[PDB]
Amino acid sequence: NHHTYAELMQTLRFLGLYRDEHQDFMDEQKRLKKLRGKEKPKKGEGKRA
Amino acid sequence: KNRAARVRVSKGDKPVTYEEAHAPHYIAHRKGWLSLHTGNLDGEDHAAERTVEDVFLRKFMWGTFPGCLADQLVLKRRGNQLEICAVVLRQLSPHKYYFLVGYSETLLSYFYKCPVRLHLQTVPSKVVYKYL
Amino acid sequence: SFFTKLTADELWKGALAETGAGAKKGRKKRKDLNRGQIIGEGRYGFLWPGLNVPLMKNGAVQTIAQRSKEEQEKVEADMIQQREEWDRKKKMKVKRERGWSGNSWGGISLGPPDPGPCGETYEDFDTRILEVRNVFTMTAKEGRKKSIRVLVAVGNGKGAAGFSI
Amino acid sequence: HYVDWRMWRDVKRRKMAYEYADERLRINSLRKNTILPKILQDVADEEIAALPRDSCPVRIRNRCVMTSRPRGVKRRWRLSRIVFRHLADHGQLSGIQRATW
Amino acid sequence: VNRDTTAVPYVFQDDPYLMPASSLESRSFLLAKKSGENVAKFIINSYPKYFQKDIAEPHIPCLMPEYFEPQIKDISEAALKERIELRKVKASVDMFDQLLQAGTTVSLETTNSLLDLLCYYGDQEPSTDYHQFGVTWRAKNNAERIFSLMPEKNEHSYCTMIRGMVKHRAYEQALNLYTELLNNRLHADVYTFNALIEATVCAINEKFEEKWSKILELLRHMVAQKVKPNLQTFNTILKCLRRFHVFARSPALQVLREMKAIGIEPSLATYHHIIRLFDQPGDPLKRSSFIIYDIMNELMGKRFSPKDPDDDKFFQSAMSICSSLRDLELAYQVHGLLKTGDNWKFIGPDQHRNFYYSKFFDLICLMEQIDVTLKWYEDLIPSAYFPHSQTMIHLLQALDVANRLEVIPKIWKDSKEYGHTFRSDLREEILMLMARDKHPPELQVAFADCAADIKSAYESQPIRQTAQDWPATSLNCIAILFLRAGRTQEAWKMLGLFRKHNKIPRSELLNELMDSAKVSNSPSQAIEVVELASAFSLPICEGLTQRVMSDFAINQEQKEALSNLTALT
Amino acid sequence: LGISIKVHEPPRKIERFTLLQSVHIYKKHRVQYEMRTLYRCLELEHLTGSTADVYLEYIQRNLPEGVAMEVTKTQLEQLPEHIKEPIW
Amino acid sequence: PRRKALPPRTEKMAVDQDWPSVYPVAAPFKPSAVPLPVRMGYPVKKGVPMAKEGNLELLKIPNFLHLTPVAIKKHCEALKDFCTEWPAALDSDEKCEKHFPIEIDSTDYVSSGPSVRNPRARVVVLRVKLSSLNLDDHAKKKLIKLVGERYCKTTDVLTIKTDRCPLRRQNYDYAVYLLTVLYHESWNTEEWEKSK
Amino acid sequence: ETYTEDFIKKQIEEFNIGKRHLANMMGEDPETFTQEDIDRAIAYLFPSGLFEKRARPVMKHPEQIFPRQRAIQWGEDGRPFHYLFYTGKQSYYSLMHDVYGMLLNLEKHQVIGSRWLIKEELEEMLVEKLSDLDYMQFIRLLEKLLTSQCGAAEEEFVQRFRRSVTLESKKQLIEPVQYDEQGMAFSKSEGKRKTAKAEAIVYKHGSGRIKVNGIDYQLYFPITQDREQLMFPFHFVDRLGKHDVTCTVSGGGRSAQAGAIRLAMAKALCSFVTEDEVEWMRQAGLLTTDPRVRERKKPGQEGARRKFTWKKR
RNA sequence: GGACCUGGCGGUGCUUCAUAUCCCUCUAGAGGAGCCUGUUCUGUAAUCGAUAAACCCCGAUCAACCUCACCACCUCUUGCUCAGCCUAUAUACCGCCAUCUUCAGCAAACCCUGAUGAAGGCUACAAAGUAAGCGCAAGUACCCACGUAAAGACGUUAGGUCAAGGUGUAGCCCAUGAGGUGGCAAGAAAUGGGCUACAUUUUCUACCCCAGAAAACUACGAUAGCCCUUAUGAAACUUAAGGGUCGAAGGUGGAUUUAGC
Ligand SMILES: [K+]
Ligand SMILES: [K+]
Ligand SMILES: [K+]
Ligand SMILES: [K+]
Ligand SMILES: [K+]
Ligand SMILES: [K+]
Ligand SMILES: [Mg+2]
Ligand SMILES: [Mg+2]
Ligand SMILES: [Mg+2]
Ligand SMILES: [Mg+2]
Ligand SMILES: [Mg+2]
Ligand SMILES: [Mg+2]
Ligand SMILES: [Mg+2]
Ligand SMILES: [Mg+2]
Ligand SMILES: [Mg+2]
Ligand SMILES: [Mg+2]
Ligand SMILES: [Mg+2]
Ligand SMILES: [Mg+2]
Ligand SMILES: [Mg+2]
Ligand SMILES: [Mg+2]
Ligand SMILES: [Mg+2]
Ligand SMILES: [Mg+2]
Ligand SMILES: [Mg+2]
Ligand SMILES: [Mg+2]
Ligand SMILES: [Mg+2]
Ligand SMILES: [Mg+2]
Repeated sequence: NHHTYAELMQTLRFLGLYRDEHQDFMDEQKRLKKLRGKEKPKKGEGKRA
Repeated sequence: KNRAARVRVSKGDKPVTYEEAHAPHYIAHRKGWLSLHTGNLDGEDHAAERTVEDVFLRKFMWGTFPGCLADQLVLKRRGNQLEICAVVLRQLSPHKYYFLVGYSETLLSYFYKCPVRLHLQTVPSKVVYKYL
Repeated sequence: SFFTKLTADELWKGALAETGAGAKKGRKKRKDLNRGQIIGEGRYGFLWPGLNVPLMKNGAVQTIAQRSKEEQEKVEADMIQQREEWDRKKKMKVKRERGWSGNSWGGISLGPPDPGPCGETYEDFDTRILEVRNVFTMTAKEGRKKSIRVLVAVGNGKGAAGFSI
Repeated sequence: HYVDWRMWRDVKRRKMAYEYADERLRINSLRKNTILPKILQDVADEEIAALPRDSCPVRIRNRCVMTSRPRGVKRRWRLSRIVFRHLADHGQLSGIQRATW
Repeated sequence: VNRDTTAVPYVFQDDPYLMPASSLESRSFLLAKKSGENVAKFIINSYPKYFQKDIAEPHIPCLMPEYFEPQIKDISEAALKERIELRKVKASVDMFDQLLQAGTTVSLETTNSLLDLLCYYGDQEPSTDYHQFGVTWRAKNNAERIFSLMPEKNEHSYCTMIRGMVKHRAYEQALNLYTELLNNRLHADVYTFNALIEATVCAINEKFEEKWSKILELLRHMVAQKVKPNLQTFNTILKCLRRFHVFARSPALQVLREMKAIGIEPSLATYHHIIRLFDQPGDPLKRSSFIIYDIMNELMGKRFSPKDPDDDKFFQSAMSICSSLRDLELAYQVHGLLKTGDNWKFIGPDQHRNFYYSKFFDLICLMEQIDVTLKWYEDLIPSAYFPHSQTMIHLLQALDVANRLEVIPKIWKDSKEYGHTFRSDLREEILMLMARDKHPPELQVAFADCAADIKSAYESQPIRQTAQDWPATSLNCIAILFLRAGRTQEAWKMLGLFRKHNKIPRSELLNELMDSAKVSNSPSQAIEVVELASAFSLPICEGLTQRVMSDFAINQEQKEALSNLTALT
Repeated sequence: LGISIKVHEPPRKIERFTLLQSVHIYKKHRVQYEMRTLYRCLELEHLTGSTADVYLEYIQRNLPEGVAMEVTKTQLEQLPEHIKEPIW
Repeated sequence: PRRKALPPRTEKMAVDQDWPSVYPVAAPFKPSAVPLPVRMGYPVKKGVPMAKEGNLELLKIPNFLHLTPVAIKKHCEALKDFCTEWPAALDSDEKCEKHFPIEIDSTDYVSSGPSVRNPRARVVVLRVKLSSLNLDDHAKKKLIKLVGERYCKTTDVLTIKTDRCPLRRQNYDYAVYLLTVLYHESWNTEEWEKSK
Repeated sequence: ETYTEDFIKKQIEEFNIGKRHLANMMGEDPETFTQEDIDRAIAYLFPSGLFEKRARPVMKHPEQIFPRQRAIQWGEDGRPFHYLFYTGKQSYYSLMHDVYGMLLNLEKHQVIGSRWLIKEELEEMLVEKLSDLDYMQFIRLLEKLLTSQCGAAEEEFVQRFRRSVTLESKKQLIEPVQYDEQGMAFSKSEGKRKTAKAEAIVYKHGSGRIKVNGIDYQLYFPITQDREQLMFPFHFVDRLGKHDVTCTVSGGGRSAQAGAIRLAMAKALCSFVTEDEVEWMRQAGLLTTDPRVRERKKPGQEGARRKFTWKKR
């Protein structure tokens, strides 16, 4: 059950009991992309409108 | 050239443990297995289920004791008991180790519906077998 | 999926691309993301007795508690400030005493020679660079190989001086 | 949170195949014999053909449970050859070793 | 298998870094582990859907999530009974009010089951994972409100109200309610009388004769209503007479003989209350002697079962008297009774277990031979308990009386391993014994290795945040031990510490420093001794200067130096 | 415990299989793996049910990790009462 | 100051101690509790096998420290009270066959995991020699034709294997039922048998 | 990893204490506890199936574990002890100097079971690293010392460098001669050829009858070549029609079974011929087990040696 | 521009070699026929990748639907996911590998030579080299000490794979994402590998080796075509098996070329 494993470990990370190195890596990459101007658009407000 | 599970030669400054220093062709010759169960014996079942559980336990412990594990886990199964033997460092305070032991043993017992135990052996530093 | 995630070392080794054909014949920096993280601290702001908060308080064992929304905002904001300061220090550049010109090695001091094995010392000697040259040699396999040739001079300012390549 | 959309489609196929297994079995038994009248067997053919497509077990695919690779899978461990080797070559699969003889 | 004496209790992680090194860590390490288990259970019960995949065969009910929420959302009797089983005091009262306002009938058995919940917790919500002095029975509470609105009231209704009042220290109300039960021609149970006996004593403060007359009236009432007393009826009497002490000594023994005759078997709690009653501050030889001697002849070789909540307090009380009487033969009988069968599980919590062994071992060190004392020392510590710093001092005093001082270096090694490295009273005790008298060269060298390690403890204290403090006796002892061991170089260096901390040097230290100088024939050092004693204006200095003049050759500079100290003279 | 026991070693079994070595193409390059199953047979004779329950519980609890057991028990029974004679 | 680890408790052990008390049950190898200078590991050039502290290879081994010859002999002394005595009259296999002509075979499977289930455990095998049954000439001839390959003429043993029921007690009761209906039908004579 | 003498002295103290602990665990007398008992106890307590024995648990005396290290070569004053120190090969050249000096004194005065030690053995007597040419020079100088009229003093020295090259005897082992119920002498032996395994019983006296699995040999082996193999042993020693044989063979094909029977009968027949005749049978290849067995197929090729066709380019 | 150093290259010299190995020699083949299968071309509204040695029954230990990533049409928009993308870039990469390797070399730290230039460093009756470590070796697996496996460094081909999975950079977000229905996957032709044959050392039957028949237009020869039945499946002209019918090319294969001690 991939839903159970992913959801459980996501909850434990928000509870501060599990350190997800991979998720921390993804968060840092996404943070630096905002500062670089490459942010995800809002649904319906894409470059094509 | 083969790559699988080979720490490649460097300038002589890379410390490697005994397990990391042996390529796959030394399994059963100079190094043992990191998990022992009956699933892979002839005529035995549930090898697939034991494998998924092992992969999860290794990721769980890695993120539950961040920066503490000094070596790979040794997973042992006898009957319906699950023993987890880990070699950890001596940086965290003992109180936090006791909290994480009580927490992880209880959480894993309810997750896999079996009595789980965690045996910790502390070392002052990562045991170095050689410098590649 | 939880089973497709990898460790930080694996993720940095791939993203940095320090190894590869592009870095062999002249054909991004790592960041430790576990640096300022405290075991037990999470987004929900729970206070786990014995892990991220003291086990006993006023001689009694604490119970599971959770920081208020306002109190957790301060912790998050304080962690971002701690991150900027740590990063700011790295951007700070040291003031170099330039040599003959701004980008040249000539004239720059290298400090005293290293102390010998038998407790021998050379604190009285200063070292100066006179030339730095990138020499290239052709090899059968790798082709154009890059090396460094340096000329330095040493002296104690009292008549004893020498040079070496 | 499954590996990809293709694994998610196979998850749903295995779920629907499990729910209709008894019904399909009973209808198929009416078709797999020479005892019942043809008039009754022709009606059973139409009945099982009207069941949802994703209830048919031949549409289930044994994919790698960690990477969703549809081929090169070892049934005993339900892992693709690549993932299996990664675990085996690190000594994490009990009793499995390189073979030389 | 028997207990492993080299190991700590099995609950701790068997690892030199994770093993508790003191009685404080022995308590906190277990609380940290229990805290981690509570956090795991909090998560399991908060997110039960993650822990519902059951792969175990046979099924393990004790490894499934728990559901503390009511699942019946209809307003009816069957829905109220669910909130009573879950012990939802507030929801059950609300469900009861709404159910009552609607006009639907609520059975009597269910109304009683609601009083049992309110009367027990006092209209307060029990403790949960996460969402002393004084009376806790509020005037207007849901229990009394529901009790008055109650249409039909039976015996069980009054009983659960009387027991709830006494439990929450509303002794005066419980007695008033017991009068109504009698006026209504009802009969209470033994459990209701047990609470009334506790109220009769704790309601008002009076003399013993007045209280003892009311209790004997309840007991005679209990016989008129054909109610048989149980163990708790007599244990409550003995536990309530602890106030009067001497006045209740003979009456308390009448309760004990009353149990034996009726057929009720005294439990460990029955003798605990008799032990504490006779164990009043004073001279225990008059009575407490033969009371514990007769209680042990009765309990000899008996296996006990849990009958009363206070059964885990006897051994702590029995051992406390053995130390007061200073009777070691009696202490072995108490410890012998603790070792028969499974009696070892009645020793009590950790605080009671450490108190039991502290008194037991401190009595061994005092009254037992040293060869046997060191066998108990190895069997009990750390396997049974971690010693208090005062237990290590009682052990050193036993080695001194036995003339076995070669063990002192071992007691210091063990003291550090038990968390007593920075105890002032302990380091002073060790140094004084080692430096009390002179010993052969072999032993004198061993004491210098220990004094050197103790010196390191004074230097690297955690109080180092504060200015280092060196007791006067410690400095005089550490210095004398270096001289007697031949480490003169180390002794002369320490003389500066006497001036730094301004600590008076001992007369014996100054005299032995001279002997070390006359051996080395160093006049400067000899003057440095006279210079030190001169700073403190000791009378032996003036006489010592005369000794220095005759013993050592005095250079003109040295002679003028002594003249300068003679000028001070 | 006073149980008559014999021991022998049945022939081992080695299961082998082959896998590709590269993630892509390079068909003629494989890696081969194997699983070795070794056996040991303890044969006990003439023991009651109570003795068998104690011995089996003692050695089954002490079964090392990675070792499975298949215990075949041959029980002695008497003829059912209905079979001792023909009906007619 | 940081926490200093205590010295290993092997330094406190006597050479004449009761070892079974140290390792009473199966437990992983603990360097600080095993007073043996044991080493393990393929050594490097001009090196030695790695010491026991932090040695993962010694941790992988299923050790027998809890099953020393001294411990086994003490364990078995306490387990004698649970055993019963085999009948002395049953001295040989031929004597067991005389008094107990039926043999019932069943198998239990011990594996590692959370589930103790194993579908192979339901199988029951019943063996009996026709010489032990009260069969005349006609009945024994008819019984051999009914069972077919379940009978072996060389050994004269009838083997009935049952495994169509979920449980083993059901397959056992069914095996006894089969032996009963086979015995009573062999003694029954039909009219169509005259056409043999 | 340098090891001082104080470190080895501590390792020996631990081994003696641990040796008494191990004897206490196994319930044996600590005084008579030998190294063989230690190895047996360690194998039981720490069972390891690793194929390489050097990687298994071990508890040996420190002198047998740590490598022999050369002591200090100079004192506190810095003066080397040996007068050949500055050559860097004092042990080797000290030996060449002594051998050269003996060859001089002789001038002033005037094989099968042994071999010269190999270079790696000489590097252990000297505790130094040697070159291949350094080893040849030393051997050439010892051989020059044997050719001379070396005395007893010059003979004990050369033997220090001769190692025993024990030559195992090729003499065939003779099977015992047994007797059956009727008192007829016979011998028994076995033979293997490919996957065929045979066991033959050769009677001392007979008429030349051969039974294979209870069948006459010409009925069991209808192919003439197979019968020629059964004739080879008896005909080579001139004993056709003098013995009766009963053999059993299983596995393999017809020719492999005839080969296994040939080897089994030849071995059993050695009990009824003279020692010289047994050596002739050995030199005729009649007593050797044929080691030629099928070779496995390798992955990525068609057969054991056959490769796939190198595709046309 | 002059003179050198290193590497590469030479239809460059001498000397010695390759042990299934470059040539001849030995054995069976490929190249000619049919069929199976991959690829290229062509075709189609209708994937992708490999593609000299080192691609071509290769990713696939495998595609009727599914698989699937393709095409047509229709549908959904916080969407199985604190979204998603088999979108681009293997010339940003990890991971796993090909190749020389059917090799024996790689190399930190030093020392010395060349006037302290790029650079170079051996001669054993020895003349400046010492070298940890890595590889070879040794050990181990299989039936030996043999053989076969396994192993095989540093580097070479920006070699292969973003479509195992992960991932840097860039890009899409009512669509480059998600779902449903139906559909393509053919053969003018060329070519690689394989299978079956051309027969008498053969064909058929009995038997597993002492036999009887067959033997050129009813012989040898299709696993092809056509028809039928059966098996699996919800679904089969389509996939497999069996039977019937049918009885073709092929009569031993040029240049060239593969494998084996
Ligand atoms: K050139
Ligand atoms: K790559
Ligand atoms: K990829
Ligand atoms: K990418
Ligand atoms: K071809
Ligand atoms: K051809
Ligand atoms: Mg390869
Ligand atoms: Mg500038
Ligand atoms: Mg399929
Ligand atoms: Mg072949
Ligand atoms: Mg062709
Ligand atoms: Mg294509
Ligand atoms: Mg392409
Ligand atoms: Mg490409
Ligand atoms: Mg479709
Ligand atoms: Mg399709
Ligand atoms: Mg797409
Ligand atoms: Mg590339
Ligand atoms: Mg070999
Ligand atoms: Mg190979
Ligand atoms: Mg090798
Ligand atoms: Mg490329
Ligand atoms: Mg799309
Ligand atoms: Mg024909
Ligand atoms: Mg056909
Ligand atoms: Mg069908």
